[PDB]
Amino acid sequence: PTVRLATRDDVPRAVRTLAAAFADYPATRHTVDPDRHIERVTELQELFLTRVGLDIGKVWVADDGAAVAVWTTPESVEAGAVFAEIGPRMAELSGSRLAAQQQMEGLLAPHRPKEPAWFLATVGVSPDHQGKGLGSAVVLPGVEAAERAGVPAFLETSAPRNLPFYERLGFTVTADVEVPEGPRTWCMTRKPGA
Ligand SMILES: CC(=O)SCCNC(=O)CCNC(=O)[C@H](O)C(C)(C)COP(=O)(O)OP(=O)(O)OC[C@H]1O[C@@H](n2cnc3c(N)ncnc32)[C@H](O)[C@@H]1OP(=O)(O)O
Repeated sequence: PTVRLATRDDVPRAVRTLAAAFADYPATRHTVDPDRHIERVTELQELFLTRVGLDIGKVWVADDGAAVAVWTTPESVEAGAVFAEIGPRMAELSGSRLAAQQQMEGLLAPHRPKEPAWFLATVGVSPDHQGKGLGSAVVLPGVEAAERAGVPAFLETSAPRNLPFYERLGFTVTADVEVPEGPRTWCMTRKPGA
């Protein structure tokens, strides 16, 4: 279980891991077109991993990409300009589920920290390596970094099996959001010193 920051050479295994990990995720199933679903989800994960994670955020990997963690920090300053580049393509990839994605964003936006914070954008572990402690190991550096910076760490999850996993890392449910014809979503925050 060797954890370190990611390089461009790691992207291929990382994207395979994220695509496989999010294959049956409730939020992805609600917000991404079912037509060529895995292909669409794979491009979204690649687009976020490279253009957001590696370019302006922070990305960690365990066992050369068997697990991945992507964060946006208070240091992620051209998030906005990056969003004008990749934004329209992400809407195309959402396809028929763009209205559902936009509805869900409106429900979660009020519960997001308006103050500077580290956001866990996405985390995935290869299905065959799940339950072996890799997820905890990849997310821990970002959690320690947020605490060192004196800012909260924040995330959103639509899978209730993840609540214990994040609770062990010091996170607490700050919002329990009901999505119409969609998945129940929990917003979680970890203030420095949890
Ligand atoms: C997008 C966001 O910010 S959150 C969405 C994160 N990713 C996903 O939900 C997609 C699929 N899930 C995964 O890739 C992984 O299972 C992770 C990253 C959530 C957890 O990583 P793991 O290596 O499995 O975790 P680790 O071994 O460190 O800890 C195990 C705990 O993870 C939780 N867990 C997460 N996903 C699962 C799952 N599919 N089935 C069972 N338990 C799971 C459980 O609470 C488990 O402990 P438990 O059996 O005692 O309840």
